[PDB]
Amino acid sequence: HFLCGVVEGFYGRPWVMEQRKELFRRLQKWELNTYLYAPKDDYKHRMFWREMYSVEEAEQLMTLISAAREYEIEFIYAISPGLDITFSNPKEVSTLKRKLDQVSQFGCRSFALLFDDIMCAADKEVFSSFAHAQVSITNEIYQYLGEPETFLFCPTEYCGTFCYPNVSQSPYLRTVGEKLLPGIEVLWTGPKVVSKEIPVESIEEVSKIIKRAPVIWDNIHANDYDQKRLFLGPYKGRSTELIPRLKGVLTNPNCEFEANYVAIHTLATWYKSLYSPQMALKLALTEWLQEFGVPHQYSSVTLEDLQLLADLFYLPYEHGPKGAQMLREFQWLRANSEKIEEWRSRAAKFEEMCGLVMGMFTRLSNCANRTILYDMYSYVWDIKSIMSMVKSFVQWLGCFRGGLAGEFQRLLPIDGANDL
Amino acid sequence: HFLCGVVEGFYGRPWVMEQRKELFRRLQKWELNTYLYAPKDDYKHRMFWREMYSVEEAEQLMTLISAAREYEIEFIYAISPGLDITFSNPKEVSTLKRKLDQVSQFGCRSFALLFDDAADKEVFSSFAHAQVSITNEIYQYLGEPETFLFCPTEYCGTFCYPNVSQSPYLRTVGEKLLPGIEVLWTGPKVVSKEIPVESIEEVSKIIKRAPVIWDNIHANDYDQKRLFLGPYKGRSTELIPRLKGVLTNPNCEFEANYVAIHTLATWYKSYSPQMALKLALTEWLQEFGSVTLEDLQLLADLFYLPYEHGPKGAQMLREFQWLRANSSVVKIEEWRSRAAKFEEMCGLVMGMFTRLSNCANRTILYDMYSYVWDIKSIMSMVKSFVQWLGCRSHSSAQFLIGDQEPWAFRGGLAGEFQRLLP
Repeated sequence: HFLCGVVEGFYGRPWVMEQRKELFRRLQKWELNTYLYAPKDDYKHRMFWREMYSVEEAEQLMTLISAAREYEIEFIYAISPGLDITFSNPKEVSTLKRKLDQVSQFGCRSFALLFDDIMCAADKEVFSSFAHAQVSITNEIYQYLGEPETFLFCPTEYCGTFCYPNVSQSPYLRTVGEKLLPGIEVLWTGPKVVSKEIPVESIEEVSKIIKRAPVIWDNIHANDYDQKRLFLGPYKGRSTELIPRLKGVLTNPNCEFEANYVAIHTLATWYKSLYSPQMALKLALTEWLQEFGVPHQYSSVTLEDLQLLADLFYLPYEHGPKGAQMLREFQWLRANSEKIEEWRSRAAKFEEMCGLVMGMFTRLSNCANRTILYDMYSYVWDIKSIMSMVKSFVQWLGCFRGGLAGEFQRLLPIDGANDL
Repeated sequence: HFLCGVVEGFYGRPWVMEQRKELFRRLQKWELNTYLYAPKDDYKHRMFWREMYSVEEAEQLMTLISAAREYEIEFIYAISPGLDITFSNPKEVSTLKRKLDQVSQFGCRSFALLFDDAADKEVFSSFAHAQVSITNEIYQYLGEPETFLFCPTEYCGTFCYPNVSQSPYLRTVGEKLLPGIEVLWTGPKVVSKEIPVESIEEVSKIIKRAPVIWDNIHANDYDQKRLFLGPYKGRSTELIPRLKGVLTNPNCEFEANYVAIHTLATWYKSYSPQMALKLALTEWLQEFGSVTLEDLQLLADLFYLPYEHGPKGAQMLREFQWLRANSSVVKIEEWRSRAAKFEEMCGLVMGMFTRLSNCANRTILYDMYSYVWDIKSIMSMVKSFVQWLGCRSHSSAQFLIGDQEPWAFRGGLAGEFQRLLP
C-alpha cells in the first residue's frame, strides 16, 4: 500500500490537536491516506523522548488517534531517540519499548524511528558501526511490537548530499540495506534536504544500496529554515514516474497550518494523475478562494489576489511569474534611472503592480477566516511594506531592518549571491 | 490615578484570553494597574467596528473583563471607527453608541476612541472638529466615565502638521476636547528612541493636558525578524510627574514581554536601564525549566531595542567588522588570536540555543523559537566565514563550494527587493 500524505516533521511550534483533526479532514477530502507525527520540538517526541505521557496528554493523543481512524487516515507515531540514546544499555531499549507501548494502547498501530541528527564509548564496544547500532535497535523494536503493518526508519544519511562518500558506495547505507529487516521502510528526502528535483535515476541509485523502494520525506514546502520565507506554490520537480518506484511520499510543509492548502492540495492532485504544476495550482487556488469569506454584517479577496500572493511566496528555488516580473521590471527601472517616455510609462505600470500587492493585503485583512489571516499575516505585511517602499523609491527616481541578524547577513559576501 | 500597564495594540494575531488573564496576573504581581484592549486585527475592534459581538464572543469578553477585576486591572475597551465612519450622520453615531453600550453591559467602564488611521465637509470645518464632536458626544453619552481616552491622528511629533506647536489639528483638539477625556501620544516618533521632557511640555501645552504615553518602544509587528528584550529606556523618570500614564505596546509574542513589562514596572518609581534588566533577567530565569543567567544576558543583547543592540551583541559585530576589514593580512597574530576568540563567542550563541530548546517551559520556547533559530544559524554562517578567511593561507577554495540548500540564501523575494534598495 502506497503511503501519501503529510508528515508534521518541522522545527518550532508544533500544530495543535484541532489543526491536526482539520488536517485529517482535508487528507480524507482529497483522498490522501497518511499522517506521520514527528514534530521536532514537541518535547516528548525528541528532546524528552523517554518521558511517558501524562493522564491529560494520554487523553489528547487517544482522541487524536481516534479522529485519524474516523477520517480513515493511517496514524504513524514517530520518535527520535538519536540525540542521547545509549544503544547498548538495556534500560534505554526498555524505555523505548515502554513508551511505544503506551502510544500503542492509545489506538496507534504504525510507528517510525528517526535518526536525523549526529557514538558513545560504551556502544563502540558492542556495535561495529553507527549503522549497526541503529539497525539493531530498530529491528528489535520492530519485532517486539509484533512486526506492525507500517514501521518506518529514517536514516542518518537520508539524502544524496548526506551520503559519505556518496550514495552508491556508502558504508552506512550498505549496512542498512543489508541488515534492516525487509518489512521496515526507509525514508529519503531526495538528492538534497530540500530537493529541487527528485530524478528517477537517483531513486534507482538509492534503491540498490538500501535494497527497497524508499518513502519520500519531502521538504519542498518546508519553511522552518528561514523566518521570511513561505511556500504557496505547486508541488513540483517530482515526475509521476516516481510513483511505481516509491513506497510513498509524505510532505513536511510550512509551519503555519493554514498556509499548506496549496502544498497538500497539489500533492493530492499529483498522486491521482500526467501532471501540470500550473494546472494543479489553479485548481488548488480556485478551491482555496472559497475559504476567504467576508464577515457576516448586521449593521473581497479575489482569485487574482491569491495568484499574486502565491507568486510572491512560491517555491524554494523559484518565484511565481508575477513575482519574477515585478522584480525584473524594478531592476530595469533602477538600471535606467524617447527612452524617457519608455521609463515613465513602465514606471507607471510598475506602481500599479505595487498597488495590487497593497490591495491584496487589504482585502486579505478583511476576510472572515481570521485563522488563515493570522497564519500568513507577518509574511503578507512584510511584502506589502517593502513594495510600498519600492514604489516610493521608483517615484523618487522620477521626482537596523532585520535586527542584528540582518546586519550580520549584509556583511557576508554571499548575501544576494542567488538573486536574479 | 496614573495609568501604567499594557496596551495590546499591535497588528497581526491577537492574544488569546488565557494569555490575557496571565498578563493581568503579572500586571498585579508588579504593581501595574491598566490594560487597554486595542488589537488592530480583532475584526470587531476596527475593520468591522459597527458589528456587535456574537453570543460566544460576548461570553468571552465578559469572562475576560471579569478576570481584570479579580486581578484589579483597569480594563479599557478601545474602538477605531476612523477608516469608514461618516461623522456627520446620526445613524453612524448611534451605531457606535450601541456598540459601546454592549461592551458596557459586559462589565466594562473605561473606553477609548482611536483615530490613528465625504459629506462631513458640510457640517465640520476640519477633521479635528469631526472627531472631537463625536468623541465628546460619545463621552457624555456614557455618563462621563472615569477613564476615556482619545488617540489623535497626529499622535507623535513627526506626524504633526507642520509641527507640534503650530498644528491646527492638535490645537483644535486641545481647545475642544472635554477636560475629562485623555489624549494618547507616542512621543516624537511612532517608535521613539527617547521621549524628552521638553517635548512632553511642548505637546502638553497645545493639547492643554498631560498626555498618556502609548509607547511603541518594544513593538515588533513592523519587522518580521525583530524582537525586543532590552530594558525600558529613553524616558526619564522626570516624565512621571508630567504624564497621565504610560501604556507600553510590546512584542506580538506574548511570552517575550517579560522584560518589557517588568522593566516598565521597575521604572514606575517616580532608574538604571542596566540594573532594571538584571532584575528582570534574574526573575525571568526562574520561569524556565538548562538555561543559565548568562544565556538570557546574551539573548537579550542580541534582541535588545529598536535603536540599539546589547553590549554582547554590539561587541560581536564590531569585532567581526574588524576581522572582515583586515582579513587581507591572511603583525598577523593579532588577526588570528581575535578570530579564535570570536569563534568562541559564536559558540555561546549556539550553546544558548541548545539549552533553550531543551528547557521545560515549552510556551516561552515556542514564542521565541523562530527568533532564536534565526540568530543561531546566521552566526553559524558568520563563524564559518571567519574560519574560511583564516584558512586561506593554505586553500584557494571558495566560501560556498558547489550547490546549496535554500537557507544559504536568505529572505525570499522580499529579501531580493530589499537588496535592490540603497
